Amino acid sequence: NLQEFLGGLSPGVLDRLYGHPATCLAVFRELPSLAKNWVMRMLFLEQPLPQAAVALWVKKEFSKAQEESTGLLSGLRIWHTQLLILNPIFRQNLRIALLGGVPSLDKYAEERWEVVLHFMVGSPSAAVSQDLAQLLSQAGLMKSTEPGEPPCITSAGFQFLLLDTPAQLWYFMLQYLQTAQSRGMDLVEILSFLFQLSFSDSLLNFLQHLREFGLVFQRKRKSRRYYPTRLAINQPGFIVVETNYRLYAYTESELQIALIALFSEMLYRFPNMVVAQVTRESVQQAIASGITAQQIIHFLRTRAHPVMLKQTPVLPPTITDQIRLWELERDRLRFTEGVLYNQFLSQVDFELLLAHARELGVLVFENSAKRLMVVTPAGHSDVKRFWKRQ
Amino acid sequence: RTKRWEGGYERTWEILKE
Amino acid sequence: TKVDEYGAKDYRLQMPLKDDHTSRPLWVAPDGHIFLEAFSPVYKYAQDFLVAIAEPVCRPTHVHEYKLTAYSLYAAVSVGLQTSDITEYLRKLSKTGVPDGIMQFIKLCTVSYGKVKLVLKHNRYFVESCHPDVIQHLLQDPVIRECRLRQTVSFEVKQEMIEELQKRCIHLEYPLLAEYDFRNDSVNPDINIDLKPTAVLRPYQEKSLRKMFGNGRARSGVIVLPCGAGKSLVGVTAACTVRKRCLVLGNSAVSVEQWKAQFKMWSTIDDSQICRFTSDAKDKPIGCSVAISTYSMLGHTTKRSWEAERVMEWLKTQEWGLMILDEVHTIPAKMFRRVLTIVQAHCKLGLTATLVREDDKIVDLNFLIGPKLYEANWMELQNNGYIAKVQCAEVWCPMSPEFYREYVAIKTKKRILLYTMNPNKFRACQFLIKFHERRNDKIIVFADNVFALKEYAIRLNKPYIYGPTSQGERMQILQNFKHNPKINTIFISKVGDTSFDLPEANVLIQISSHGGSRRQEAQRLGRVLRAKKGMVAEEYNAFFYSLVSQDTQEMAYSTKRQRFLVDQGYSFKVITKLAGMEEEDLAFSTKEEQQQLLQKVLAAT
Amino acid sequence: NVLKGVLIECDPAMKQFLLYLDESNALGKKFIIQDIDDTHVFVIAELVNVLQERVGELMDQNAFSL
Repeated sequence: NLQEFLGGLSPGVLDRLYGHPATCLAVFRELPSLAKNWVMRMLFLEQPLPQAAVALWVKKEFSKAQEESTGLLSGLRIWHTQLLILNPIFRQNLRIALLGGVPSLDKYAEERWEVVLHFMVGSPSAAVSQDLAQLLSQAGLMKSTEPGEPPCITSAGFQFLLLDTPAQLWYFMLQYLQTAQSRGMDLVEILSFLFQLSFSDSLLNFLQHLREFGLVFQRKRKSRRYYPTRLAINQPGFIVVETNYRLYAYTESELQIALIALFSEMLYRFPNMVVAQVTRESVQQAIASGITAQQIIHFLRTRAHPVMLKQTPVLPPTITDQIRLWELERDRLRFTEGVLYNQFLSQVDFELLLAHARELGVLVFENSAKRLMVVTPAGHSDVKRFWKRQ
Repeated sequence: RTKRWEGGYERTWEILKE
Repeated sequence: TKVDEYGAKDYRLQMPLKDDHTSRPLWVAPDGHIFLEAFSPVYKYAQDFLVAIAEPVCRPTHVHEYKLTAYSLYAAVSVGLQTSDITEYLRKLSKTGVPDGIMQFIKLCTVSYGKVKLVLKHNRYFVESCHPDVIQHLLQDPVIRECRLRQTVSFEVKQEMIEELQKRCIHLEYPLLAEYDFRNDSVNPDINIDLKPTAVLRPYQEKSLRKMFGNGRARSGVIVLPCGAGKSLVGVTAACTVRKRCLVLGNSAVSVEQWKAQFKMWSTIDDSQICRFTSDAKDKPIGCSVAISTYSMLGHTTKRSWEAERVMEWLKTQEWGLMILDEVHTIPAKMFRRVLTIVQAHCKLGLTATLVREDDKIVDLNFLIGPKLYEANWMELQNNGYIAKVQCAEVWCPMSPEFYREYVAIKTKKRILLYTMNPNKFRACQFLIKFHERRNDKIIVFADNVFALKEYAIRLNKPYIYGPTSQGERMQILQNFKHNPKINTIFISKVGDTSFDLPEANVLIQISSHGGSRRQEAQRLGRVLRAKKGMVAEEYNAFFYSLVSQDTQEMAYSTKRQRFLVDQGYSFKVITKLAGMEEEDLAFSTKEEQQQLLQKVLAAT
Repeated sequence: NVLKGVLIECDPAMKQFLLYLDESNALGKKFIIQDIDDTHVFVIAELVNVLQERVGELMDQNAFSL
């Protein structure tokens, strides 16, 4: 989440990131419940106050909210104890932020994201962009290993594909920022633009990438002014599930049919409908590719036709249980690398080695009755060194 | 004295017209 | 014909889409498959029309699946639906048009009907036809000449070769008409049989009877209805409506007894007018007309006792207005099917509840008797309350380690006796029976292996029944099960699924299965479908458990066996583990007991 | 002593199947180095892929092809 992203930052980058225009407001909106109230209170104070007052300024009931808010805002470093006055820079910027100082766009965003997903999947016809391809490859969801041949899709790629559009896009942009730092693009400058959206060379390239993703559209031959789409700021279902593992999806966009075929066997394709079967072959194929039953169940639930919404649960228990059992059977045999021991002359030495392995985290499994254990190869060197040291 | 079945098929859909 | 990048066939360039597709709830695939919506406001009308012109293959709660064939279209024409009368409404209902392939198929199937009619008179089967060109171009192959005994053109045909000629015509594209004009028939006087007002006909029963009597002439066909739905009542009503000599064919002594009881209960016909052409007992079969007999006797191939020979000659000589055949799924058998040609009947109605089998001989029924007239909707009956709602479940029992070791080690087929008898399934069935016994639910345990059945029954000191069990002891055990409160469970063998009149049971556990037999599965499931006096559909009072052993051939057999039930719509819920099993004390709680059971299994040989 | 390889944990039925495999030399070798517990065994790392393939074939046997 954005809270995680901002928490994973240093004070030096934090205070700089607290730009005047928007950041002080975007980070404010993050404040879940109560820290908003304290920020407004001590927005006008130039004198720090004791911590005991903040501690006792919440009733005995629901105190956990007080501690969690205080910890979150301490991590954000909005104030300093100074002994709890807010940062002067943040105070000034917030005062300046507080009385101081479309139908075609959404369709465009939808179409651009749909073509991006088409390229992500093995679609023969898709938008071509070397920068987009390499960006997705380095995002960790795609690997090519051969420039001549089109890149394939890694295990994480299918999991990313089956995610919902909001979370999918949010994770994609998170990876974009993480790779932006690696490629050398300043993180603060690009990050501030995202906050400003919800209200230089690097800026131009970043806006080009955002437009390629479909969040923004200049509409004027790449002019300075931009009109963000709905997705920039941050629908009914169509699948009907039977009790015989049969899916009838009212899909016209090829993306939905491809997503369903990823874990189901297609039987018929009507102009406004498609029939597929969820069989062991397809489900285990998806599981081997890397998906887990949770993603499939969530995908079918979110794309649930209104007809089956009346019944509770929406997805039939037999279908859900069958999918879960199919995924479990694949991982019945759990493989874990390790090194076995044999010929323990005395159990005292074995117990001492067990205690050492437990302390170091090396041990994976132990058997007192048989006087043996298993250690991962990483800890094999450590235990071997201990044995040599005697 | 015949039965209702001997009369003929109900043709339940024939009521609906478009 | 066109295949997309995926498995599904492509029809983007095949047929168009109607603008008012949302209004139209019907789909039409080129292969003949039709997908109806159970949520549309016109669902009832669409269901009636699609049932009239097509036979269901899958009817889940949301989207029903039908497929039409030549036999279904012939049945539609028999009930009087013309090619236009069906195709115009099909196009109107269809939300994506009608492919030219289906159009031409419907036209050809409808036009190729009624040209050739088969009528039996004075013990002679004449192939009548108003059009003479049909016969002129039908006498090309020599089989017709050799078969034939050595406007409105008709010729006599040999009795024995009727089946061969009929199956030949089916692929010759000239189906024969078996309609019986009982209304206009003076050769055989009508029998004094009437339907008393006491009998009550349910709406689905009336609909099936109407489809059979689409017109004044009765149609010969197969009506599939659940055993608890009153198929016996439907057959009795059909005979009463026919008002002519009726020959009912059971499959066993219990079947013939039940048929006689149903006749007496629901028909005003006197007792003396009904006979039981049965070896165990007879009631002067030649004396009266309405008869109940058995396939085994009528098709008996070996020596015939003199009295039975006289009766058989009388039956062959006489002509029957109606030939009722219960449990038609066994008809395509050699001896059983020989009975069709042995006996003469205008219309041979067929009744059953599990019209499914592995060998592709079910298709032969379409010509042996006729097209499948009606097939009751099990889900709709459940909703209406005519049939008790069933919570179908499959209890997965993990196989014990040693048992699995021997099972996998041996490549022979002792596994049938091995995996059917494992400690985990034994404990599971014991715990389930205990839970239902304390819940006052009647239990009917099933097991194909008599050895396993006997072992389980002795270990649980319960009254197991099986083939060579004495009839008196069988009746005593059934009476005790029905009446004595102290006992609420009976362990029946395969004989149970064949034919019986057993009391309604709240649960039905199946520890073992004969194999991938949809027939057996449906037959055993039908036992608990008996609706209670005041139950409710949503209460799920009835339960069916099909215990299976994990990681064994039993899983494959169960999955292949539940196909018919899932097609009807029943959802088999999987149960990996049962709550309270660990706390409850059960047999085989120690390694030693499993060891002795394994040793006994190995010594079984 | 110290033995290289991998440890695999599974249900007792699969453990017994692996014991049958090693005893009958289905793969040609006694890959089971030792039996850690009723549900845990040790196998050589190199053979694990084909052992998993054999287990998949067993699942194919015990599952109907819908």
